[PDB]
Amino acid sequence: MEDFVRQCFNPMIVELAEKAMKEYGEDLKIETNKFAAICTHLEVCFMYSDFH
Amino acid sequence: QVQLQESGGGMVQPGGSLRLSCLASGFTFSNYAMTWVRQAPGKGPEWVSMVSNNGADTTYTDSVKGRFTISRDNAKNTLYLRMNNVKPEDSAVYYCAKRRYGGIWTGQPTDYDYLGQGTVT
Amino acid sequence: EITGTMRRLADQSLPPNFSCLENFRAYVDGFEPNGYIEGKLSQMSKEVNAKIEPFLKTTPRPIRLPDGPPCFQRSKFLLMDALKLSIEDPSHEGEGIPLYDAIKCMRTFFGWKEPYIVKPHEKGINPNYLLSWKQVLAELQDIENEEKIPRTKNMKKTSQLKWALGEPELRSLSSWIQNEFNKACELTDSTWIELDEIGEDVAPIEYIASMRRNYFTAEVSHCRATEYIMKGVYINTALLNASCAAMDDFQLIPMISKCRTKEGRRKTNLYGFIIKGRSHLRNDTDVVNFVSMEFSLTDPRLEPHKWEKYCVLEIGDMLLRSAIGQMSRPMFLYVRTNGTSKIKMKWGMEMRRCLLQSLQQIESMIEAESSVKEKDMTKEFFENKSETWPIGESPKGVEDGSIGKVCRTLLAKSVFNSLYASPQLEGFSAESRKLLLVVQALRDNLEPGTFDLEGLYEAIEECLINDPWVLLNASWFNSFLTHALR
Amino acid sequence: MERIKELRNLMSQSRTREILTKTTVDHMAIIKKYTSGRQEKNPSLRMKWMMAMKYPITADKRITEMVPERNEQGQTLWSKMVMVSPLAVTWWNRNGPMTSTVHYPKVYKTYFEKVERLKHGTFGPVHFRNQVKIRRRVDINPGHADLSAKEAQDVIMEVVFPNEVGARILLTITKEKKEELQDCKISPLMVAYMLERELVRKTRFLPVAGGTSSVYIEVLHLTQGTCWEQMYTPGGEVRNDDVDQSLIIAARNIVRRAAVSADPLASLLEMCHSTQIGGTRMVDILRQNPTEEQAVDICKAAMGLRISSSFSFGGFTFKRTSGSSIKREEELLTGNLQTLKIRVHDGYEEFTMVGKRATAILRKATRRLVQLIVSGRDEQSVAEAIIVAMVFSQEDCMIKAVRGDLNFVNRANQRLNPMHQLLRHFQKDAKVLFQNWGIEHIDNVMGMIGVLPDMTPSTEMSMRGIRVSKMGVDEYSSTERVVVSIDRFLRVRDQRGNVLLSPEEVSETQGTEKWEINGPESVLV
Amino acid sequence: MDVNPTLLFLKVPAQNAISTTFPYTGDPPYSHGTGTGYTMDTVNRTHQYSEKGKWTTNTETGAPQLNPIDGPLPEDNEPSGYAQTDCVLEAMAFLEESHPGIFENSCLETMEVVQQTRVDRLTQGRQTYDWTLNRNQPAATALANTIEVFRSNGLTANESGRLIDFLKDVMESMDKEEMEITKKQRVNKRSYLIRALTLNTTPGMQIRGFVYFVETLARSICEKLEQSGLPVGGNEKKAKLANVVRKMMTNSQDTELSFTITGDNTKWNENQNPRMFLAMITYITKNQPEWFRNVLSIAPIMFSNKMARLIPAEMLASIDLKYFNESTRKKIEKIRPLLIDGTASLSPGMMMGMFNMLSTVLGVSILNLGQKRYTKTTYWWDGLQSSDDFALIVNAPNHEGIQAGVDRFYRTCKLVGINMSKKKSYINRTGTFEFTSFFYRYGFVANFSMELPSFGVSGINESADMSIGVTVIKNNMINNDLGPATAQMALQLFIKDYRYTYRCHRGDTQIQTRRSFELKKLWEQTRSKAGLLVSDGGPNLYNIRNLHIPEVCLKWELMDEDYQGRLCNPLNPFYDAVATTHSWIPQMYQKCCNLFEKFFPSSSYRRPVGISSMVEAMVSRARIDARIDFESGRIKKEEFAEIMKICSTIEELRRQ
Repeated sequence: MEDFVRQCFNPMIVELAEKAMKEYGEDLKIETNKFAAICTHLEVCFMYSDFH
Repeated sequence: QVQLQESGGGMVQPGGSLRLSCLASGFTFSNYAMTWVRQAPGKGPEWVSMVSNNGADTTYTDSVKGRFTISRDNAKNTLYLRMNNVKPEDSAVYYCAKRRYGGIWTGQPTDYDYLGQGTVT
Repeated sequence: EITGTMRRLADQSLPPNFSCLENFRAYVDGFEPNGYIEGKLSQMSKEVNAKIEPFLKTTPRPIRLPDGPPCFQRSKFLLMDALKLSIEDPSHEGEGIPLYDAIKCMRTFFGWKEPYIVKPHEKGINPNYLLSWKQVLAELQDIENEEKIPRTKNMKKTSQLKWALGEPELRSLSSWIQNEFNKACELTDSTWIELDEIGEDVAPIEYIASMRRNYFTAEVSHCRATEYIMKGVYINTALLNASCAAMDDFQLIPMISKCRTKEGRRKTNLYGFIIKGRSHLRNDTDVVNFVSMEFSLTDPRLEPHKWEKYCVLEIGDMLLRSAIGQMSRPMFLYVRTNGTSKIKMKWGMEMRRCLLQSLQQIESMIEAESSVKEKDMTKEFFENKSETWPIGESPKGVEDGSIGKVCRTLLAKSVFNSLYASPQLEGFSAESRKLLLVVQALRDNLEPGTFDLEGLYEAIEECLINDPWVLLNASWFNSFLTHALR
Repeated sequence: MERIKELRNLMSQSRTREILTKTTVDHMAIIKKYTSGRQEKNPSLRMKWMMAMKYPITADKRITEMVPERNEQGQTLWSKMVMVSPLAVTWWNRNGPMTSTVHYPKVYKTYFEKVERLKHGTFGPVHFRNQVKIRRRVDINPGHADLSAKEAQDVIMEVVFPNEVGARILLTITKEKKEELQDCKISPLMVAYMLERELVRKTRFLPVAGGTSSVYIEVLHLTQGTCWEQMYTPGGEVRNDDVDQSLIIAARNIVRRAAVSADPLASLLEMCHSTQIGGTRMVDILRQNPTEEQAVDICKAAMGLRISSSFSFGGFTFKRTSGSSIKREEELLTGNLQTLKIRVHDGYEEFTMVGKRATAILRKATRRLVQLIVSGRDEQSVAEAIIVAMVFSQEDCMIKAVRGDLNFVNRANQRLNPMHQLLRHFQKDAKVLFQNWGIEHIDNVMGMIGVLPDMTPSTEMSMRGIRVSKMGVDEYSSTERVVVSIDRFLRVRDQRGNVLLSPEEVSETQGTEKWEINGPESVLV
Repeated sequence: MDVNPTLLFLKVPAQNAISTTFPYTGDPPYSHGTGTGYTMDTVNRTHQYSEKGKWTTNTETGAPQLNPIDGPLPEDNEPSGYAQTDCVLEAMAFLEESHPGIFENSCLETMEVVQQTRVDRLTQGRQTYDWTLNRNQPAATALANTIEVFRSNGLTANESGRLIDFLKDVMESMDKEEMEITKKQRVNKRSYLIRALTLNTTPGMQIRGFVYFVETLARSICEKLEQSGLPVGGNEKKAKLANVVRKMMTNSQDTELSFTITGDNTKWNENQNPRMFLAMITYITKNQPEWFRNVLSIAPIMFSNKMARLIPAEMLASIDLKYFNESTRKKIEKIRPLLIDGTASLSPGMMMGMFNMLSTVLGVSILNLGQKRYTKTTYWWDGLQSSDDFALIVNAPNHEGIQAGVDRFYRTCKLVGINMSKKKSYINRTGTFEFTSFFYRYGFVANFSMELPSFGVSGINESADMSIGVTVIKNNMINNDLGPATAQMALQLFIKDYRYTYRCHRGDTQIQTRRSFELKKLWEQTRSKAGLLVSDGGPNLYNIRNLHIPEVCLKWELMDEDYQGRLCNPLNPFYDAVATTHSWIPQMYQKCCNLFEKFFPSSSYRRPVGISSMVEAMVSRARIDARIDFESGRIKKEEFAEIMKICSTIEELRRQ
C-alpha cells in the first residue's frame, strides 16, 4: 500500500501528507488508508485549483 | 591413427547365427556413433545398422528387424553385431565404419573412413 | 471485536492466574528479563538431566531377536520356486490378448496328473481349492463350446469359489528368506528390459552419465530381480485393468511375463493363474479378494512351515533336465487366498523405481567418494577388479565379491523392500539408521555418545515380530556389528 | 445469442439471480476458485483407461468435412451422439491442410532463443570439485528488455484484447507486437501466456555456483550439481545484464555532479527528471527496478522509497544479522598524538558485508573483533575487504597503527568523517597495520586458511582472528524495507539516528555507457 | 555363500551410501488407514503429560479442561508438558533483544497480508472439515457450504471478498442461539460451538484463515532468522548447514571442543500448549493496535477450547463395561468424562502440522539463548531448528563442561515444553550429523525429499505430459538433487511409459498397437526423420543438455517443411501445445464464471477490474457486440431484435 502511494504521487504531496500526519499522533504505518485518502484530498485540491 | 579391423566372420549355414566384432583405434571412440554397412557382390553397398554413442538409440534396415542386434562396449572401444536367422540374401561382405558426426539421424547414412574385411554365406 | 460468548473462551484460555484476558495482556505488555530462568533451574530437581552415556565398541550388544514359530511367507506371489511356461513367440507385444497367450502356454505342456492334494491349510476347507482348480480347467476347456471367444473368462459363481473369496503372534526368524534373496541376487539368462533411446551424447557430463548408466544396465539387465519387477508390473497391471470392467464377475488373469533368452528371441512365460473377486472399488482402500494358483517344482514337504497360508496340490509331472539327463520331477500348484486394494496394486505397478532407487543410491556413492578428485574418479570405480566389496560371510570370514554382485544386491534389496513392504520394515530402517550412524561416527573416532541406548534397543525390539524381511535385515545388522571390530 | 440465452435461463433461478446481482466484477477471481475439487483420481491411470477405450478424444464438429471417416485401412476414428480416436490426429498430421503458418517463430521466440544459445554454446572440460552453494540473488528470464509485471500485462491486454483494454488512458513494444502478429493469431490465451513469460522479469534468491547471466542459469541442470561443475559459455548474451548498468552509471555520475552543486538535492532531482535512459524515463525505472547500488539507493531515497538496512561503508553494503547498539560517544588518541571524537559501537554485534567482488561475515564486540570470515576473487580485492573490515573493527590495535597527518578531503574540499579518513589512509598504504596487528596459530580445517602480511596464504598461522574461505563465502541478501530521511546534502539516515549512506564512497568504474559530461557538441546542441 | 548388503558399510562409510537405508520411494499401505481407538490413546497420553490438578470446567461448553501451564516443576526425566509462563516470555523477550524490533517488521508484513487477503487464499490447501455435514470435504466445497448456510442466516459480511470479513462473519456466528441449516432443521448454539471447535485428521472450516495469518507472521519471522531454515527447500538448507559449522568450529587459538548433537523431541507436538502460544503471540503483538492482537489471538483460544472428533463413537456414553477387552476397557475408562455429545475434549493439545513455523520460532529462541551472553558461562551453543528434528552444536573449552551445556539446553527445553527424546538423539564430535534427513560428513548429500517423482506419465496431454516429465526431471536435478545418470534412466523410463500410454512407440520398431500403421506410413513419407515428434512416431533426442526446451522447438529445425506447415496449424479441429492437443473426455459459481469468461476473454487471463455487477457488464457487452456485428458485420435484424428484447427482459428481471 505505502509504496504504491509513494509511486503514483509527486514527493511534495507525499511530504505534505507525511507532515500533516504527525499532527494528531496518527501513525502512518497503521493508518495507511488515511495516508491514501489525504494524498487524494491534496491532489484533488491542487488539480482543482490549477490553471485558473 | 584411425583404423577399423573387424573379424568374427566365416562360413555358416542358413538359419544360423554369427557374432561380428570391430576393433577401432586412433580416435575418441565414445564420442562417435557407429555403422554397419554391407555390400553384396554386384550391388552397391547398403547400410545395415546405425548405433548411438550411449548405445540407446539403434536403427536397422526395413528388412532386418527382429533378426539383428547391434551393440557396443566402450571399455575396449569395440563394436558387436549379433546376426540371427541368417537368410540367404544376407550373404554379403559386411563393413564397420565410423560416422561423420556423433549422431545417427542427422544426415543420410554415409561415411568418411577406412575398412577391414567381411565374410560371406 | 471480541464480545461475550467469545471473550468467555478468551478468559478461559489464560494460565491459572487471571480472570480477564485484558489483565494478562497488560501483564505481557510489561515484562522484565530479570533472569527468572536461573531461579527456575535452581528450583527444578537435579534428576531432570541429559546424562551422556559414553559409546565405546563394548557398549553395542547384538539385537534381541524373537523366538518361537518360524516366519512363513506372506509375499503376494512366488519368487524363486515358480517356473515358466515358454512359448518363444515374437508376437510383437501388440497388446497380446493375455488370456489366449495363456491357453497356448497350456498347449505347450502335457502330463497333468489327477489333482492330488498334498499340503492342507492346517485350518479351513482344503478340498475346496482342488474343486476350484477342476472348475478352472473345465471353464478353460469349455471355451470351444461357445460360439464366440470372450477375451476374458467370467467364472461361474460356484460355492467353492465363493468360499475362496469369502462371500499379533511372535514368529521367529526362518532360514529361507536369505535363500530367496540369494536367488534374487543371482544372474539369469534373459534381459527383461526395454530401455528406450536417449539423445546424442554432447561432451561435458553426458559422456560420464552414459558410461555410468550403460555400465549399470549391462551389469544389471540379466538380473533375476529385474524379472521379479517385470512380473509384479504385469500381474498388477492386468489386475487393475480388469478391476474396472469386471466390477461384478470373477475374471481369470494369467500371471504372464515376457523376456528374451540369450539367443535373442522373444519369450512369453507363465507363472500361474489368479481368480479375482468382485471389484466394486469405491475408494482406494476398498478390499478385493483374490486366489493365487502358481506352478512350481519345489516340494512343500521340504520346508512345511514356509507355506502356512498355502494349500499345495501335486498337479502333474513334467520333463526335467539335470546334470544327469532327465529326471521328470513333479509339478506342483501352490494356492493361497489373499486380498489387495487399489493402493496395494499401484505400489507394485510403479516397481520400476527399484532400478532408479538403485542407480541413484549407487550414483550417490559414485559422487561423494569421488568428489575428492580434481578429475573425478568415475572409470576407476569399475575396470579395477582388485577393488572388492564385502557382501558375504560364509566361512566365519568376510567374503568380499566383485562389483556387479553389489549392483544386483542393491537392486534386489530395493525389490524385496518393495514387495515385502511392511511398516515394520519402515520402523526398523528408521531406527537402525541411528545405530549405524553412531557406529560410523565411532569408526571415524569422533568420541560419540548417547543418552538412553537401552531405550533405542527397546524401540527396535518393539518392531521385530513376524516379518521375515525385517528379521533378515536385523540378523544382517547384528553380523555387521560383529565384523566392525565391535 | 447463445450467451445471452444462457444468461436468461440462468437468471430465473433465484439462488443464482441473487449472486449474479450482488457480487461485482472486481471479485470474479474470488468466485472463480470455488470448485467441487475431486477429479484427482490417479490422472495417469484414468488417462490410461480412457486411452485404452475407443475414441476418447473430443473435438469439434468440423472434422466431418475435413478428415475421412475410414482411413487407408478402414480404421474407425469417429462417433455420433462427438468422440474421436487418437489415430485421427496422426492422419491429419500426415497430409492435410499444409499452410505457410511457419510464421510461428515470432510469438515463441522465447524458446528458439534457448535453441540458438545451445547451437553456438561452446562447451568445456569438467573440472570436478566439491561445489559449495553460493546464496545469490539472480533473475530468471532471458532477454525481456527489463519490463515490470504490471506494465507488461497491461501491454498484453493492449496487444491481444484491445476492445477491453484497461482504464489507464494517459509502449513501443506494443507497436512492434501489434504490427508483426496482427492477423496471425494462434490462441489468444496462450499468446498472452507466452508474451507474459517472455517480457516479465523476475529476480529472486537462488543458490548458484558461478552463474551470473540469465543464459547461465536457465541451463543450471547442466552446469551445477552435487559435486561437479562444467564450464559452459552459451555463445551469447542478453540485454537484461547490461541495461541496469546504464542506470548505475547514470546514478553514479548524477551523484558525483550533485555533490558539487550548491543545492545537491534539488539539482540531483532536476537532473533525474530531465534524464532519458534507452527510450525511457529515470523516475519510473527507479520506481520499478530492483537494482542494488549505493547511488541507485540514494536516488530512490530522494523520492522517499524503502530500501535495505544497508550500513554502507567503503562501497561495501552491510546487513545486520544480530546484536544491538548504543551510541556512547568517546574520545581517542591516535598514533600521531591527535585527539579524535568517535561513535564507539558498544555491545555485541553480528554483521554480513556484501561487496562488489568480495564478501564476509563478522562477529564483533565493543572495539574488539571476535570473528571474521572473508572471501574474494583477487588478492588485492580480499586485501581491500580486510582493510575496510579492520577500519570498522574500531580496535585500539588499528588506532595505534596510524602514521601521519589525517587530512583527507572531499571533492568539495570538505572534512571527511574520522572513520572514512582512516579508511582512505589505509586504502593506499596499509602495510603498517598488518605487521602490527598480531599473529596466531590455526588448524587448517574445512577449507579455511589464514593470510600473512606479505600477501601469502598459510595453513596453521594467520592474523589475529581472521579466516579465509575457500570457494567463496556464503552471501545473504536479506530483504528489509523501511522509510528513509534524506537531507539536502545526499546523506540518508534511517530516521532512528543511523547515517545510512553518503556519496563519499561511490566511484570505482566509469562504465562507458553501454549536463556537460558528454562532448562539447552536446553542450552546444 | 550367503549375501549381506549392509556389510558394505565396512568398506565405504555410511554418509557416502545412506540412501540404501531408505527402503521406500513412495508411500506404503498405512496401518492406521482406519481407527477410532488410537486417537483415544493420543488423548490419554496428552492428558497424562499434563496431570497436575489444574482442571476447570468450561463455562460455555461444559467440557473439562486441564491448565498445566506454569504448573508444578517435573521431578522425573520422562516427557512432561509443564512449561512455566515466565520462562517462555523471557526466552521470547531475549530473542527480541538479540534482534531489535524484528517482530514489528514481521507484524507489518502480516498487516499487509491481512489487508490484501481475499478468500481465495483459503482454498489453496488440502482437504478440510465441513461442520455443516460433520464430514471431511474438499476446501472450496466446505467453504461454499459454510457461505450458503451463513447467507441463509443474517451473516453476509464476506460479500466484500476480504477474508477478514469472513472472519467477522465467523465471530458473529458463534453468538446466535439457533442455527437452521438448509426440508431441513438443525442444531442450537451449543452444538454449533462444539462443531466449530471440532478437529479431525484436519482443522475446522473457520480456524483455517486465522491459522494462515499466524503462519504468515511466523513465516515473516523465520525468513529473518539464519538459524531457522524451514521455509526454504533444497540447497538453501545445505548453505545454512555449511555456515554454522564455520560459525562454531573455526575458533582461533584452538582450545575449544566443538560437539554436535543430532536430536529429536519425542511427542513434542502434543506438548506444545495453545495457551503458551497465546502468551507468545501476545508478547509478539506488543504495542501493536488492539484489533490486530484480537485477530491473531483467535486460533490459540480456539485450540485452548477445542474438541476432537473421534459402532459409532457417539454411543460410547451409554454402555456397560463388559463388551470390551481389558486394554480397550482401560483406554475407554480414562476418556468417558472428557467426551461430550460424541466429541472428545482436548485442552492442552496441538495437532501435527498446524504451528510448525511458530514452533520453529520458539525453538530458535531457545537456541539463541546460548551465544555466551545469556549463559554467562564458558560453554556456548548454536544450532538449526525444525519442527521436531533439531541439530545443535555446543562449544566448550573443556570436555568436562560440555555435558553441563547439554544439560542447560535440555532443562531450558523442558522449561519451554520441548521434551528432548533421550532415545532418538545422539551426540558426536563436530563434522558429522543429521538434520531432517539431511546428512553432513565433511560434505553434503541432500536425501531429504528424495522421494523421486512419479516416473510415469502425469496424464493430461501428449506434449504437456512430455514437457511435465522432462521439467520435473530437471527440477529434481536442481531442487531435490539427483545424479545425472539417474536422470537419464528416469527420463528413458518416463519415455517408455509415455510411449506405451499414448500408443506411440516409433516408426522404427515393428511392434504394433491399435495405431502403429498410420505412424509407420508417416515415417515412410518423411524425408528428414529427426524432426518428428514423439507423438508422431519420432526419435527421442531429449538429453540433459536440452531438458528445458519444449519438444516442438528442439525438433523444429530438423522437421520437414510440409511437416511444420501441417503440424502447428491453429485452424485445427482439436507449455507449448499444437494440433496434437487432445483435451480428453472428462454447479453454482463456475457456471457464472464460465459464462462471464465467454463474454470477456481477458477474464480468463488477468483478474478483471470493475465495480458494476456481473449482469450489468454482460448486458452492455452483449448490446455493443450486437451493434458492431450488425452494422459492420453481418447479422439478421430480427436476431438483433431478439437479443435486445431478451436483454431488456433481464433489465426488468434484475430489478425484482
